[PDB]
Amino acid sequence: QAVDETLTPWTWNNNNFSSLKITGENPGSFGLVRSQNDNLNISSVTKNSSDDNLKYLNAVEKYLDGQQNFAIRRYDNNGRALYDINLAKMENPSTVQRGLNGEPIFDPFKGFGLTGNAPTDWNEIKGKVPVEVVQSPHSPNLYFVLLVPKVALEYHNLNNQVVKESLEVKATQSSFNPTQRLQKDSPVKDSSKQGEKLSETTASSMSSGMATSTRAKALKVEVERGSQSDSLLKNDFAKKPLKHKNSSGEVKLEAEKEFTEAWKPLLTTDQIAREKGMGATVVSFYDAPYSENHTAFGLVDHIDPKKMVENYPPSWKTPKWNHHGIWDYNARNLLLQTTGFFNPRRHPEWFDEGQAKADNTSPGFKVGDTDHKKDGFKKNSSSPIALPFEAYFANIGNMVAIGNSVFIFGGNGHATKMFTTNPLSIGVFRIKYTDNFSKSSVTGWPYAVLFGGLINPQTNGLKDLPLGTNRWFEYVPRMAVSGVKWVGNQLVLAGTLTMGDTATVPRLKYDQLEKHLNLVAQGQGLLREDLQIFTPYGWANRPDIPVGAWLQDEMGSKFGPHYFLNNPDIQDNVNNDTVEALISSYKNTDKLKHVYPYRYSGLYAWQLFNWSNKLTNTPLSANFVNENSYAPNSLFAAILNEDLLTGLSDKIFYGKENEFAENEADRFNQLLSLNPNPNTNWARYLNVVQRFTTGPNLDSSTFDQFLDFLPWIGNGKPFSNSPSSSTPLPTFSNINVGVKSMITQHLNKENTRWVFIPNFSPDIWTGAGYRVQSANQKNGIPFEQVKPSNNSTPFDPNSDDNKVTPSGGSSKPTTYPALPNSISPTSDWINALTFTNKNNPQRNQLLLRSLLGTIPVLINKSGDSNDQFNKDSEQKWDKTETNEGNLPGFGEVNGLYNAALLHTYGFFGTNTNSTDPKIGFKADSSSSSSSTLVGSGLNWTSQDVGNLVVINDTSFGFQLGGWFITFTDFIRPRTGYLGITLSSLQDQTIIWADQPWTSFKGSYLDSDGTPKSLWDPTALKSLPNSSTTYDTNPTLSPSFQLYQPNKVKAYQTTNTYNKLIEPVDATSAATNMTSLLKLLTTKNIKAKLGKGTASSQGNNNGGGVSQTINTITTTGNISEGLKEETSIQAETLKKFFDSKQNNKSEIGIGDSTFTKMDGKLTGVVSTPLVNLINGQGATSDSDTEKISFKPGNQIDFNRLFTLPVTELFDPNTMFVYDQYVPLLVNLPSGFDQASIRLKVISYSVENQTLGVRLEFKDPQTQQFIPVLNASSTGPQTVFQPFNQ
Repeated sequence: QAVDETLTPWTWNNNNFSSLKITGENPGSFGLVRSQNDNLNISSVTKNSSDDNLKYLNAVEKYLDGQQNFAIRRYDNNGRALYDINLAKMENPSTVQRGLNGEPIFDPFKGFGLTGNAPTDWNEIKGKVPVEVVQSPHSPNLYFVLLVPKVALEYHNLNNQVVKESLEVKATQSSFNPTQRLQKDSPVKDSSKQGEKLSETTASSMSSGMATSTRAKALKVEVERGSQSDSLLKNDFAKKPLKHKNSSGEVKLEAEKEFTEAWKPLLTTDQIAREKGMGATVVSFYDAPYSENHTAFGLVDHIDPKKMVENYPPSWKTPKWNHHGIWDYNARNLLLQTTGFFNPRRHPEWFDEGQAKADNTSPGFKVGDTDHKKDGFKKNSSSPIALPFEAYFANIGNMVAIGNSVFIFGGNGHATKMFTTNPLSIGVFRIKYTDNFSKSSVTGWPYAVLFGGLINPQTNGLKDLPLGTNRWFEYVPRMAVSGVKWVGNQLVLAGTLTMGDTATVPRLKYDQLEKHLNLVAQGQGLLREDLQIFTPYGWANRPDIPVGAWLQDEMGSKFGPHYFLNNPDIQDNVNNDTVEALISSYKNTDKLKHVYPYRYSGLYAWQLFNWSNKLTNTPLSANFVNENSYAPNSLFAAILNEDLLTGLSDKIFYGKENEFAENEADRFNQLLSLNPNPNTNWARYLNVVQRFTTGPNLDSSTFDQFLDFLPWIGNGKPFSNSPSSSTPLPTFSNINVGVKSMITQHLNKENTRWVFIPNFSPDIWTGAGYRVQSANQKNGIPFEQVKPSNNSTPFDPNSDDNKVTPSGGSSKPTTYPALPNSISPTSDWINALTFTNKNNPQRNQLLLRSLLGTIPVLINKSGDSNDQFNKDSEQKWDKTETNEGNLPGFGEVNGLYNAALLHTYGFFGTNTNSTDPKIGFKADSSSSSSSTLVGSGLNWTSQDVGNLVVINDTSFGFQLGGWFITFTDFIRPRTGYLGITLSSLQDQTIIWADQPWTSFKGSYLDSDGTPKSLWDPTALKSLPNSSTTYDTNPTLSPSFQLYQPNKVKAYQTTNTYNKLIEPVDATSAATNMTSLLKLLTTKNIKAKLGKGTASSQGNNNGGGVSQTINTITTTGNISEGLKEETSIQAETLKKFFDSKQNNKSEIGIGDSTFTKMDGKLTGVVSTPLVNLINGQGATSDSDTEKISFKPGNQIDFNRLFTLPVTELFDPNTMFVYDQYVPLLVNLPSGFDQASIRLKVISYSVENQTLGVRLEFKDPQTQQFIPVLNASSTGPQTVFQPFNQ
C-alpha cells in the first residue's frame, strides 16, 4: 500500500485527468498513476471464430491483470506520496462503518470506522483502472474514483479486424476511385405510375380576387383521414412519380451489399448494461491522510446505458423518420441520401447494429407500399438510437459532483476514436445519493432536452446557428468536453458539439446527381467531411418540394414554376401585386396546403435562412431540421444551472407530442407548440442553458475578417498575407476584393441607399468571382443571367407568362431588373439575402476548422513536371473576373477563395517549402477541367480538446488542437473586446506528425498564473503501418475523407461568372486524375511539401512544456477597431487589422512559449502551492524549514493530578486562542504575533487528549494551510496526559 516507485503518474486520453487540486483540510491530490511498463503483448489474445467480443475482451482484461496494475497515489500539499490503493492487489479493504442515519464515524486519529468488508463485486471491480477522482465540497471529505475498463486503455492496440474502421480500403490496387463507394445513379420517372403525379388545381379560387396571374397555377395538396386503418382517401404527399434508375439493377441504400465489411461496435448497449466488469463505475470512498485507517469506502455505483435508452425521447427510436417524415422521406429515397435525421448510414457510432442498418427500410412508418395513401401509418421500428460500446465510453469523463448528486458529462472520444469514425458523448449522466450517501440511483439524460432551450439573445457570438429544436427531439447534440469546472460562482461546460447538419440542407434536382459529386457525396455519407461545399447550379427552388411536384415541368424549358434549379437571377418580385397575385389567392386551410407556382429562389444563404434550424428568439423553434452533422464543427462554452440541474428529476416522462404523429391526417396540421400532458416531466429539463458562445462576440463579415486575421500553424503566415498588382488577395474576407458595387442598383432599386449601409455612399466589395458589365458600369448587372434550358432562347422575361397583370391590365414583369454582381463561392451580399453565401454556419465551422488548421483545398495540377500550376503568367490576382484569377466556382468550400487559400498554404511559392510545390488550381479554358479536394497535410482532428483550466472567475480556456483558446470575455463579456485570446504551438515535428494527439498529456493552471500542456514527441502514435508495405493510394488519417472529383464545363474567357458555372457529368472522371487524387492522402501531401519526414530540421524531438501567452485584461480589445460609422464594420476592422496586423500579441494571437526539459513526460501532479510535472520535484516546505513539533520535553507531564484542559478553546472558532500558541510547535523563526496558528480537530473531556493540526498564513496564497514538517507523523497529534 506504501508508495511504489515502479508505478508512474500518467493521464488517460479520454479525460486526461490525473491531478485533482484538493483543498479544505488536507490539500494535495489523488495522484493517478500507472506502471510505465512498455513492451505489452497485445497480440497475445486472438479473436477466433467461436469467441465473441465479450469473452475476447474478458481474456484481454484478465491477461492485463496478469501484466499490469493501477493505483491512486494520494499526494500532500508538500508533495510527498503516502499511499496508492492498488485495486487489483489491495487485500481486505472495507467501507465506512457509517451510523444508523448514514453519518461516517471518523475519529481523526483512529480513523474512519471500517466495516471489515469492502463493497462487493471485488472480482469484476478490482480489474477496472482508476481514470478520474473528484471531490464533493458540499459534504465533508467525500471522494469518488472513476473506474473505467482497461480495454479503453489498450483500445488502440486491439486487432483492426474486430475494431474495423468505417472506411474500407483493402488491396484496391486500381488507383483509388473516390466515387466507387458513392451511390451516384440519379432517380428517374417511373413507367407505371404516371397518373399519380400531383395535379394542378381544378380552377383558381377568385374569392373576389382582383389580381390575375398568367403563370402556371398552384398544386392542390391535401390528406384526409376518411375512414381506413392502413390507408386514407387521398394522400397527395405520398405521390412518388420518380424511381431509382434501373442501371445494373436498382440503386438504393442497403448495407448487406453496400458494406462488404461494415463498421460495427464491440458491445451493444444492452450487452454493456448487463455486463458489469466491462462497464464504468463510480465509487464513493473516504481518505484519511493521518489515521491508521488511511482509506475507507462508501458506495459503489455503476453507470447504466439503460438509463440513456429509457430517457431518450420516443421520436429518437425512429430517427430514419422525422417530423416531416413523408415528403422528405420520399425525396431522400429518390435522391439517394439520408433517410431521416440521424440514420446509421451517416452516423453509425450510436446504432448498436452499427452500419448494419445503413439502409432505408423500417423507418417506424409504412413505406414503399404501392398505394400512395397506404404508406404513412406507424409500424415496427427496428432502428432505435442507443449507446453502443464506443459511444458509451466516449460518454465517460470530466464528471463533477454538486450537492448530494453527481454528473458525468461525457468523455471526448479519443480513447475510442479511430482514424475517421467520430464517437462522442451524446447524453449526460446523473447520480444522486440518499440518506447522507447511503444509497443511490443511476440515471442519464439526452443532451437534446438539455440544449432545447437555446435562443440567440443568450449568446453574444454568432446568431442563427443550427442549435435549436422543436417538440420532436430529432436534433442530436453531442458534446466534446473540455472539463466542466466550478469556474468561480458559475458552472461552465466548454469544448465542441456537433451542429445540426447545415451542409445537406439544400437538395439536388432529380436529374442532377451525376454532376454534383461534391454535395451528393457530402450528403450520401461517403464524405464524412463537415465543411460545407459550394455547388449552386443544381439546387432546387425549395429544398422541400414534394416529389410529385417535381415533374410538373419535366423538360424544364418552361422553367418549372413549381420546381426548377435554383437561380435567384429569376426570383419573382416580392412586390405587392406579385405576391397577392401568385400566392395569396391560393389560400390554404387546415386540411389542404397549397404548393405555390411562385418562383422561390435564392443562393445557399437564403436557402439556409429558410430551411435551417437557425436560432430564433423563442426556443424550441426549429421546424426545418434536416440532419445532424458529422464531427464537432462548433466550438462551445456555456453556463449550466447548478441549482436547476440539482433539482431536475432522474427519470423522464414523455407526453403525446413527444412521439411522432399518429397518421398523416394529423401530420398535415403539425404545430410547433402543443399542450403537454401536465403529468410528464420531460419539458422540465428545457431551460437549463444560461448562455453559450462559440467564437468572439462579433457579427457579419467582420467575423470572417477575424477569420482572415487568425494565422495557420502550418506556416504561421496569416491568410491575408498583404504585408509584403497580381498580389495574393484575402481568402476569407472579401473586403478590398474585386470592385465596389452599389446595393442601390440591386433588385428593386428602391429603398436601399440607407437600409443595409449607414453611409451616404453604400459601397461594398462584391468579392472574388464577381462579374460586371464592364469597367465603365459596375453597380448591378442587367438581367443577362438568363438561363436557357434548351436552345429555345434565354429565360424569356417579359413573356406573357413571365409578366403579371393586377387589376387594371398594367402588365409588368415579376423578375427584378438588376441582379447582384456576385454568386461566387465567396459571394458577399448584405442586401441580396438571396444571393449572399457567407452564412453563420459557414462562419462558425470555418472558425473551428481554421483554428484546427485543416481546411481543405481544391486543385487542378499537382507538382508533377508538365503538370505544374506555376505562378507567373497564370496567376493574375488583380483580374479575377476572367480566368486569370483561377477561381473554380464549383467544388470549392463556400466562404473562401481557392487561389488565395493555396497561396496561404504554400502549395505554390516559398510560403511552405523551399522549392515551389507547383500545386494549384487553373481556370483552364481550352476544354473541360477536372478537379477534386484534398486534406491540408495537417491532421488536427475536430474532437480535439484540452482540459478546462480555470484561470479565474472571469475567464478560462483550454487547448484546442495546436492552439490555446481562452474564453477571456465569455462569463463577463465586455463591449468593444474581441472576446477570446489565442496561443499557437511551436514544435513543427509535433505539428505535422500523423496523430498529433498522442502527444498532449493533460492540461492544468500553473501556479505562476498561466496554464501549460505536456508534449511527448516520442509518444507520437502514427499510422499502424506504412500502408502495410505497398504504397496504398488511399491511406487513412484523422482528417482523410473521400473528397470527390468535380469536373466542370469549359469557362468563357471573359465574363466568367455571369451565371453559375455549369458542371459536367464527372462520375467517370476519377481514372483521368490519378495525379490529382495522389494528393488526397496526407502522407503524399507532406511528401510533396518537403515536410514528409524529419527533414524539416530544427528541434530534434522538441520534448518540453508549452505555455500560453500571458494575457493582459485588455488583451483582445478592439474597442477602437469597431464603430467608425463612416463605413461598414467589416472594412473598418480590416483597416484596424492592417494597422495592427504585425501586432498579433495585442489582438490575442501568438505562439505558446516553449521550454525543453529532458524526460519521458507522461503526466502532471497538482498541489495548491505548485503543480509538479511527471511526479518529480519533491518539496519540503522551504519557507517553514525551521519549524517542528515540540516533543513531550516541553510539556508539564511529570506526575500530577488529572490535568484540567480544554478551557483554552471554545465552541466558537476552534483554533487555540492566541494565549497558548507556541506551547506545541517550535518557532525559532516565526515568533510573530500576527501569524502562526493552530487548529484543534477533536478532544475528550474525561481523558484530556487533545488533537490539533497546525495552521499558518501561507505567504504565496493568503490561505490557512496545514504543515507536514511539524511532526514526522503529521500535523495531527494526540496529547494524552497519561494518568496518576
